[PDB]
Amino acid sequence: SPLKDSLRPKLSEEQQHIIAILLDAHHKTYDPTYADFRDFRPPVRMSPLSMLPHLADLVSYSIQKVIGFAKMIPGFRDLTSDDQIVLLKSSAIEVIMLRSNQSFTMDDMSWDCGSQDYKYDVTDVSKAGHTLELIEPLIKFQVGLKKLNLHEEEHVLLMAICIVSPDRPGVQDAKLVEAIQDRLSNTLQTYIRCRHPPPGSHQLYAKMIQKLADLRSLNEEHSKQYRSLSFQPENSMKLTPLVLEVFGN
Amino acid sequence: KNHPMLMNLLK
Ligand SMILES: C=C1[C@H](O)CC(=C/C=C2\CCC[C@]3(C)[C@@H]([C@H](C)CCCC(O)(Cc4ccccc4)Cc4ccccc4)CC[C@@H]23)C[C@H]1O
Repeated sequence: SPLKDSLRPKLSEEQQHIIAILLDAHHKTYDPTYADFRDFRPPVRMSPLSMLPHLADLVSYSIQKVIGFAKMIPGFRDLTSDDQIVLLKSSAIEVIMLRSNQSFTMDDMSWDCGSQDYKYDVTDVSKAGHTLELIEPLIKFQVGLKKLNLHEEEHVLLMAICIVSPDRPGVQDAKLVEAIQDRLSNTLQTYIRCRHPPPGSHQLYAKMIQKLADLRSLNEEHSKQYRSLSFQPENSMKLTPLVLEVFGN
Repeated sequence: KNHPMLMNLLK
């Protein structure tokens, strides 16, 4: 019956368009050759914070790319300048964690950016402590994300949904941010139903939103590390102007 | 919120 068919709606042309746009936006903002990494302060392994200049540069570059992606998300530009800023301040670290899954490798459980010097493992990232609260769960998070085996379309939708979250602290037009997110969420749900076969599809939407919950917790845990570190002005000195502006001083 | 750099990257 037409009545039953309307209940299971295929992906609209507008939904396919949203996906096209987010994929193009990602491809513009994520270089899988990591060529720009050569311009960062060098990684030093040999204080136990010797990697901080390099990882500061890596994060600061990655904030810049996240901003470029965010700007392309449909509807983002209709927000006020203020909500744009608060959404990006709040999400940046989570989108960086999420986008990092593309360099993460199960083989040695590290982020592999194409060089041994630009390969980052548990020993490098654990140097500033918070191993139980932040580092181990971040690695767990990277493993869980690989296990989901997302289509690139799901990956770009999840970054966008992450950014446009109405419950972020300081948001003014919560209704508008919710409406933009719902359009994205509904694209994702229909995408999964239409294009993601079982058994990988099973509960895939719910599992993806659970990854957004886990990211809120990682965000909190990193914020605690950041406040501890940055409280020593000699650490904050090794950071970048964009990191200070976006994450606070 | 005074974020000239973020604001500049946004525009
Ligand atoms: C382009 C890409 C590629 O996929 C590579 C990529 C990797 C991302 C990674 C892999 C490396 C580790 C990252 C950066 C995680 C943490 C932020 C690491 C914690 C940094 C740490 O908080 C210091 C820091 C604070 C603020 C900004 C930048 C760094 C503490 C620390 C200090 C010295 C040594 C170790 C730790 C969060 C996300 C992690 C990001 C992505 O955007």
